[PDB]
Amino acid sequence: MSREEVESLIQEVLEVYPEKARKDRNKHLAVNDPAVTQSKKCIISNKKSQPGLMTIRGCAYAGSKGVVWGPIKDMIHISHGPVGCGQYSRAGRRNYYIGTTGVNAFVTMNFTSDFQEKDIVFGGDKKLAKLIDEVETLFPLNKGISVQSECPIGLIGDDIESVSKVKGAELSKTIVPVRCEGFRGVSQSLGHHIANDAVRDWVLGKRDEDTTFASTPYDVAIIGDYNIGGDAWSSRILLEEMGLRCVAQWSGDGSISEIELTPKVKLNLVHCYRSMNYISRHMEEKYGIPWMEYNFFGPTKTIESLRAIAAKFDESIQKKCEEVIAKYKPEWEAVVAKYRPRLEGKRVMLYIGGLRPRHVIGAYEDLGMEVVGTGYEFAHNDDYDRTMKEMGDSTLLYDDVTGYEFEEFVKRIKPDLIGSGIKEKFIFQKMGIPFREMHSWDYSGPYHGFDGFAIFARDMDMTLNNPCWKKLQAPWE
Amino acid sequence: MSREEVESLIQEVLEVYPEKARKDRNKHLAVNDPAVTQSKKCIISNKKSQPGLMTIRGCAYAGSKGVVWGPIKDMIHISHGPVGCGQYSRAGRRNYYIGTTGVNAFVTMNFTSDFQEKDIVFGGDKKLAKLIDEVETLFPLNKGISVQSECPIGLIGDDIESVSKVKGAELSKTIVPVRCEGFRGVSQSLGHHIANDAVRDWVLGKRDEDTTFASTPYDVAIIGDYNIGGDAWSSRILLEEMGLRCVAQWSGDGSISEIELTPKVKLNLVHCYRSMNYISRHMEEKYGIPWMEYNFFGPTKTIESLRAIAAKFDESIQKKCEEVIAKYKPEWEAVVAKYRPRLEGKRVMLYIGGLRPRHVIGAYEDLGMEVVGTGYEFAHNDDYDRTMKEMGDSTLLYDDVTGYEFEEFVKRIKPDLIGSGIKEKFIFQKMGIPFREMHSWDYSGPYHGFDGFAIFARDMDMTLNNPCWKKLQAPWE
Amino acid sequence: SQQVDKIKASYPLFLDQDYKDMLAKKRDGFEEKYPQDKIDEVFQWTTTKEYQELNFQREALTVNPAKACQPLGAVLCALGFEKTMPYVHGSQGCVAYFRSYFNRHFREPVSCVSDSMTEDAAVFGGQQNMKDGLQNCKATYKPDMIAVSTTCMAEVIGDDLNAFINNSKKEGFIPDEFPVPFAHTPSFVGSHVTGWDNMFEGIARYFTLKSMDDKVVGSNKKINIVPGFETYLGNFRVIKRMLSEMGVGYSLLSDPEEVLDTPADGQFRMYAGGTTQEEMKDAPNALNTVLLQPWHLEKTKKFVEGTWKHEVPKLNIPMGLDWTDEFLMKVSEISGQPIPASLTKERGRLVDMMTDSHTWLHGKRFALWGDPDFVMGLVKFLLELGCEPVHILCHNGNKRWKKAVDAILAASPYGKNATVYIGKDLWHLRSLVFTDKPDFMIGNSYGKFIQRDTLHKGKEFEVPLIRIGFPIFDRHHLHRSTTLGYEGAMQILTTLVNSILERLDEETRGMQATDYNHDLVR
Amino acid sequence: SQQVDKIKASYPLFLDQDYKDMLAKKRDGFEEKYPQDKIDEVFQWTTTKEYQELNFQREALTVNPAKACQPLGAVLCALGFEKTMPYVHGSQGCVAYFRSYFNRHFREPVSCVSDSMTEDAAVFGGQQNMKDGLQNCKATYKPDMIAVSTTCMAEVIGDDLNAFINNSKKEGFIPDEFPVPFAHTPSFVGSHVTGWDNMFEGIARYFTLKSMDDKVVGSNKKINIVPGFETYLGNFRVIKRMLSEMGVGYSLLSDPEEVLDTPADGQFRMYAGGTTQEEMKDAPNALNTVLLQPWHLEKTKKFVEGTWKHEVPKLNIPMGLDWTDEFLMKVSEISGQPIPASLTKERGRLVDMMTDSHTWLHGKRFALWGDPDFVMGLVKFLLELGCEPVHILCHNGNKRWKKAVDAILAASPYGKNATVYIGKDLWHLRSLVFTDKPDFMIGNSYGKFIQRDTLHKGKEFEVPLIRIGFPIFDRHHLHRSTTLGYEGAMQILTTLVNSILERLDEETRGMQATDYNHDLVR
Ligand code: ICS
Ligand code: ICS
Ligand SMILES: [Fe+3]
Ligand SMILES: [Fe+3]
Repeated sequence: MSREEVESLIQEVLEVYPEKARKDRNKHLAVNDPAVTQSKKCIISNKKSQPGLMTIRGCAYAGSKGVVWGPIKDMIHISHGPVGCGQYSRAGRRNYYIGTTGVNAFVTMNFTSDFQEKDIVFGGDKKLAKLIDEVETLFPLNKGISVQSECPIGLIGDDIESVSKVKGAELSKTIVPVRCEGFRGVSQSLGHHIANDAVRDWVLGKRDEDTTFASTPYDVAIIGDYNIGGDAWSSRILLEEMGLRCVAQWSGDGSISEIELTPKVKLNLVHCYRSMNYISRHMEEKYGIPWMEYNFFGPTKTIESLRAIAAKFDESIQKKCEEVIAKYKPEWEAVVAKYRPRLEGKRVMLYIGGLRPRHVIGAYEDLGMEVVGTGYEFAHNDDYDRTMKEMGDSTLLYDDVTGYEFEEFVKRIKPDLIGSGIKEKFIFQKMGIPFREMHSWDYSGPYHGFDGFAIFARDMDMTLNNPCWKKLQAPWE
Repeated sequence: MSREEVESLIQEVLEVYPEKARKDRNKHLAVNDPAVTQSKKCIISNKKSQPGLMTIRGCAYAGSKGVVWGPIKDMIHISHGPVGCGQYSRAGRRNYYIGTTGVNAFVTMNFTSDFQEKDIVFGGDKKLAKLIDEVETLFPLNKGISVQSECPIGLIGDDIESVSKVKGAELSKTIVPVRCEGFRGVSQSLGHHIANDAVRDWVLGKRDEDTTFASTPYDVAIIGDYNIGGDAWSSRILLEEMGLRCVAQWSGDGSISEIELTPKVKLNLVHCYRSMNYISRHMEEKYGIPWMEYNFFGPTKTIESLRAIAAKFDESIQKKCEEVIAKYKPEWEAVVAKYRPRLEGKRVMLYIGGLRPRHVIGAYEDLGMEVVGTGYEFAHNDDYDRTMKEMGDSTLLYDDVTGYEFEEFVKRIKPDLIGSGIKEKFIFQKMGIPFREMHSWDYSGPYHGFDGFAIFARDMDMTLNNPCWKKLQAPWE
Repeated sequence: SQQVDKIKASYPLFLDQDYKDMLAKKRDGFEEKYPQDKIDEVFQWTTTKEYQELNFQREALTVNPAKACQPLGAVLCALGFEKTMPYVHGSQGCVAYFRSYFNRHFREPVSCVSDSMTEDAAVFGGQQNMKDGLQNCKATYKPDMIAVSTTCMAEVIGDDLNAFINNSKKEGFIPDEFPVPFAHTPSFVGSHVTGWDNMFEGIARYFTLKSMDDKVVGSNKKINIVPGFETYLGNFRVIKRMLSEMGVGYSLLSDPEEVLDTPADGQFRMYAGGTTQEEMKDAPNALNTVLLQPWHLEKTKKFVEGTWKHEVPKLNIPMGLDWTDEFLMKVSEISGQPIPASLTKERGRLVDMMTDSHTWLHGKRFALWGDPDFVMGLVKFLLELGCEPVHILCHNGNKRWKKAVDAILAASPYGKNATVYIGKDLWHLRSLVFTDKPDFMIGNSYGKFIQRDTLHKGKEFEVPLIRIGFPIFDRHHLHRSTTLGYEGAMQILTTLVNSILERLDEETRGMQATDYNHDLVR
Repeated sequence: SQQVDKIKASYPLFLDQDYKDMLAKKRDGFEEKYPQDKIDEVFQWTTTKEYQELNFQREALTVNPAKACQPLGAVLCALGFEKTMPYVHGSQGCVAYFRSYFNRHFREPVSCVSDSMTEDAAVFGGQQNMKDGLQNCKATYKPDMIAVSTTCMAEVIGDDLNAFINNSKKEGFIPDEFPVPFAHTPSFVGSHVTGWDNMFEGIARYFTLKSMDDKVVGSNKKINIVPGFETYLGNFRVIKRMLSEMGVGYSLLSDPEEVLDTPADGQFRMYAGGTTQEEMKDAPNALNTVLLQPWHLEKTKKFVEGTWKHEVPKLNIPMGLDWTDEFLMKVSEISGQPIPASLTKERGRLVDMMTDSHTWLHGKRFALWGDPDFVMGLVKFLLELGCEPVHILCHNGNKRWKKAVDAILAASPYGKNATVYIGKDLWHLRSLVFTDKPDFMIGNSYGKFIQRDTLHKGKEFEVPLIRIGFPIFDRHHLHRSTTLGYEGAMQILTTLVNSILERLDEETRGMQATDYNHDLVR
């Protein structure tokens, strides 16, 4: 469907760049073909971003502190370095939790060492030790400390591992050093990798010798669900209604004890492959725990995932799964009947990065909506391997898209709706195109599971069919 | 001082008027002489206003509905006529009460007949009967209905007395017709008289044959205290601390049962002589109940009043009175020590119709403040007789002052502070003179009693020494 | 007892234990109060649908009305002309109430006089009161003009204003050249907006009726603007600003913005600004006359079309996006001035705020009340925002206005749940917000009591009040706001969205219970 | 479960019984949570004076700071110039954070680029990144100027911006005449306002240092205005409007109001408005230069006095009555233009509002925080209103500023109970509002958590928050407000008095318990 016109559009958009940038960016733009299984032959990913082209990517500190470690509610996370880093990431991500903030939970708080000139010149190891003592004095109910390194920590010669070991031995407390300096890697994905390495090396093996936890054949762990707006809770309710027991969830509303208990479960249910596959494979190799990916966006994927998960267990779990599906069928059928006629035929172009862009397509298709373009900030080739069969023919694929590129693509394709982050929202609202934040769910949700599908459909309807979009052109012009 | 200067000021102010208005207004302005105990030879009052001179006075409906009958919490007061009257009078007077509004209390509500053209042309007796039926339907916990007439009721020939009699006999309900049409009289004073007559005729004698109430030798009734900012509460506690029992409270936070129980008390304590002297004299004549005026403005007056009241009973009440005085002495002494240095020597002009300008002067002098001019919109000659001995020599007295007159007097005298109503407040704030709303206590208070004295001193200090009054002149003029 | 270092006013002084014991003793001893169980049962009954059915059968009783009487609006209209004293022929209690009522909401001095008619005037009429009052007012306060309205006393006794004023002039009480326009303003007809209309039509007739021979339409190259009963100074100011931005010659009529916003610099100014007599005299020479609030300016419209021969446009109140656009386009067509780029950018910025706040505004349910033009403009704007007006109440509305609002509602999918009520009071609205609960109320300060009642049923039933309209007595300086034009739409949108967000923060503040949704970013 | 007709988002969906049962089982089974009595005891302990003593002994740990890093302010300053791209040499995560943070505050697009330095640049430097980034940015986004700041990465590795940009020019990556001003903005020194000052000084030095020979002071008859780090558009508007009313020629420098307030009309405008390069080049020809926020414009002051030879006046931020009067008088003295009557009337109207609201404002106790100039202006205005600032916190304040604020407090009887803290964070302020409870807090959105904590102690201990400052994330369109001049003071006074009145209504809404003081009129 106009496959040649898409390639022509790619060439005209690339015309602006200088030769080196154009040659680099040409490999990150592709026209989808569902037949192709190896995405490397068409699109290149996980590369450094070209300087000065206004990328959307973050850093490794965002991927480690912001994404993986931050949702752990009962631990205190120290942004080690200058003040800006923790201030910009304080409570920006909606990883929900239950607790008494400042007493036993510390998710929305910003703990930092706040370096000055003297800390840069002479180092900050003694200051880190004094900070750990002060933390132990003022927050006695904390259950662990992580130290997230910012750029100067790596640049200057600080050695936080020795401080962590000495202070942890002194205080009988778990202190996890994370070398998540923002200049490492090319995006948040290296932050995920570093955070998972720290998890295996400092937390995951505390209870290897412990056998006081009572286990059941129906023990599962949610891995890579960060409870954005309550997503993990909406998934966990469906899992428990199926008869399973969810020992742990990583890492939204997560506790350090849940992480320590994870090696005792029978199955790992991985939601975000991209951020947690590392620890999932490590657990499979070390503990013999199988892991499987699942999708809870939209009723179709939810039912498929529930049936596949129940297939891993005995017949009673399968019967309970059938009961759950039959119980929830009328609700999502009513949601479809109410909202599909008002969204049928609409076209969407979504850039989120990570796992979400190919992972929410089924929900859009459940409402009769077509995804004509999709792309990632920091995905790898395996993510695109899944995406190509997830998307339709002659659609646009794009990795680490620039601001200019995405604006030109949106002008040419003219979608009815765009799903992306906070740094594109207002650009495209001024263009007159409805926009939905997909990282934060526009401060709404959850969208996972059957309960979340209703909210998703309501939100898409309310933004797409908003009467404000018919009023940008003044009547006199 | 300078009595001659004050008389010259009076003459120059009067020069503007036409001959008839000047001749009338000259009788209502005077220079005080404390030795003169006959104010009739010195000042004229309780006369009709001069047309077109922007008077401050209200109407008889305001004096009856707004002042006397309105505070009664368990009765429903129907403003009978067009819609304007009750709407402007709705909840504009801070007559405090305890109750559940709309269920058992109806003080802040506006019940009205809302006449249209057809009601004016054909009458409103049938409408009044249907209205009373609807009131009984929708407010079953009301304990009585009063019908306050507005101007057209008296102008068109409506017989509300017969409707009240018929409907009250039909429903076993107390229905009190009040002919308080605004065109009767010259001010709110005739409204007071009419309301007291209605109380005497329809409510007061309902329990004359009843003897089931147990009476004590220490039974008193507070008459003429309308609980502005909880003023009557702050008095009542003192009376209850002296050992007396307060059976009734006319009419702030009052109930119809208290009014009916009033003829069983041993003493009547009248606060406002102007609005309740009529019923006090009637009850002395009919029941042999003595009545006495008291004053709870400022520590000196309240101590004197408590001693005088206790002198009416036996020695135990006197002992309790001395105990109360001793208990409250340190608090008002501390108030004086804090606030007299801030207010010593300041001069005040007052203009409130009725008892408050004479009553407040003792509280003002307790803080070392001099009252240099005072006046009442509706006071009779008996009120002025009481006033002349309480004011200093060669001070200004003025009855039913016009806006022009009061503005010129203020410009010449230049008081430090002015206490009047809401229709003078912004005029004199724009002139740069601190102003206190005496009728509403500037939405503050209470000012009665020992507890009220502290609030009074704090309010006077906060307004008189406000840093805003030093900033009306811009630096470049 | 008081602590001199921390003195308590009535709240929370009367929450002390001694006062509580006193009040309990008083209630138990002498009030004969109904048992609390019976009180609770009766309140619960009053929040039911059966009570609502009884309440809506009322024919004679009005409880908590949402309107005033004509002379208040007449006084407001008279205040809009230069050095004009509002003069009210009748009883002085009316003038006391009008002045107090305007003083509370404005927080500014209001000048108005009465001739103080009494029983004697009720028997023989008010000729002498009129003569002496006019003489005294002119001598004392020195106005350039005296505008005369009436109280219900004078209307019922049938005082002839024209004859009284003429007899005053022929007998030398006031000079024959002194302008004394008059209007009959009966309080048992219409409401305060009707009084504003009557007063304005009287003044315009007085200055133009007998001098129409030399008037040519469009000769002065201006447009007349008649605002109507208006209590937001920002509305006058934004009309003037938008007209000046387009380079349009205009003549605002009955504008009081200066006299109600005088500075505090050590002197009292009784008069300030206002439409001049020359402006009123030259008004028939304008290109056209625009009525900002046509649904209570019908008599003025009749006079302007029949006498001035101006073809008055059919414009709604310039509220919201579409109606402001229509008003500006009509002004441009009448005057021939193009709409400038500054207004286009202002419109775009309003649209930008709409797209920014739509996710929080969408689907919210509102009950609202006020005057007809204001109500219909607010309903139109709410429909533009994707909100749901559920209970629309106008106590002083009529049947034609109700059909117009129904037509507006039918043009949008968001008006499907709306019902319009005319001739209903705030007790009706209390029943409505109990039985069919909206998200918010929009109205004047009298709504606060309704909010209190809903909170008594429970926190989950409380309907917050948003103060837009007249009068507002329990907040300071909200009369400086704007509701007309793009600026007014921006202010209203900000108020609405931040009320929604403030309520959301209130509902999610409980630690470990609901604060999981206590988001930093909204 | 969901009902299709009334769908529930997270609140109150997760208040359902099944979700509560799920969460209870999760907590009791796998969270190993401390018992609720222990949690309550520790929380009560953190509200005590002993905990406060421990809290203020902190030396290494910072909890909940109230400041950001320099490049954020550098980007804000760069955005104020015509067709200028903010370019941040260093790591890209910094730029992502800056853009998202400004997007959440202003709800507008924020354009900024980086050269995306990685581990390779940590040992070889960022020359190649600078060359390629400048070439790419100029080719793609077509700026007229590129303003370069630094992240802490580049600052630690000691990248030489001047050499890098010169080498980029001499090897043909960018034209030699293309303006590329630069500034070193180390995040471990100062805060975001320091970054603004550094960026502005770099731009001014780039455009004026090498062309001072032909410059004559006062030849263009204008006054330069330097606003500093400012996040209220209304402040720029009010400064320009006041200067235009006086008829005073002026040249605002680094003003971003247009690019942060572009309309939604169907196109995206990356650039709009801003200070032109010609204005910056002609700035030394002005009569004088006024610094609106002198306490974070120290380096700019040194440059302007040393190089441009302007006698910069000693002026406070024009906040509140006295300081605005001093600013207006200084401008009149410099320019020779008398103060017009419109500004005199505006000042009088502000004074009138002060007199109207003084009874409700008097004696109220405020804790407050923010940037130094804004904090001191707010403290000055609060003293003018008769209010009592109790806890004054400025995380990025210094000792000289603290001495100045102490001098201001000692000049008023209302500053007797005030304490000024510098270098303290919002956890310190939480201890302060627990142990010495004020009536209200004034600050940015981060204060909401503090309010939540106090409400957890009790309703009688809750300290409401008033959102004035930067950033505000949980309300919409407050960035359009004004806090400068008589118009700015009017808005602040209205917000304060109405917050007080709204709290009072909340406290007296209880039926038959506290509603005796629920007055219609306030
Ligand atoms: S962790 Fe990843 S960018 Fe898998 S860094 Fe990012 S809360 Fe995205 S597409 Mo923000 S790999 Fe989670 C993500 Fe996906 S922060 Fe969230 S929405 S499913
Ligand atoms: S009743 Fe009278 S005008 Fe005696 S009509 Fe008036 S609540 Fe005044 S001086 Mo308002 S004779 Fe009471 C009065 Fe005094 S309403 Fe109050 S303050 S003590
Ligand atoms: Fe005022
Ligand atoms: Fe925006």
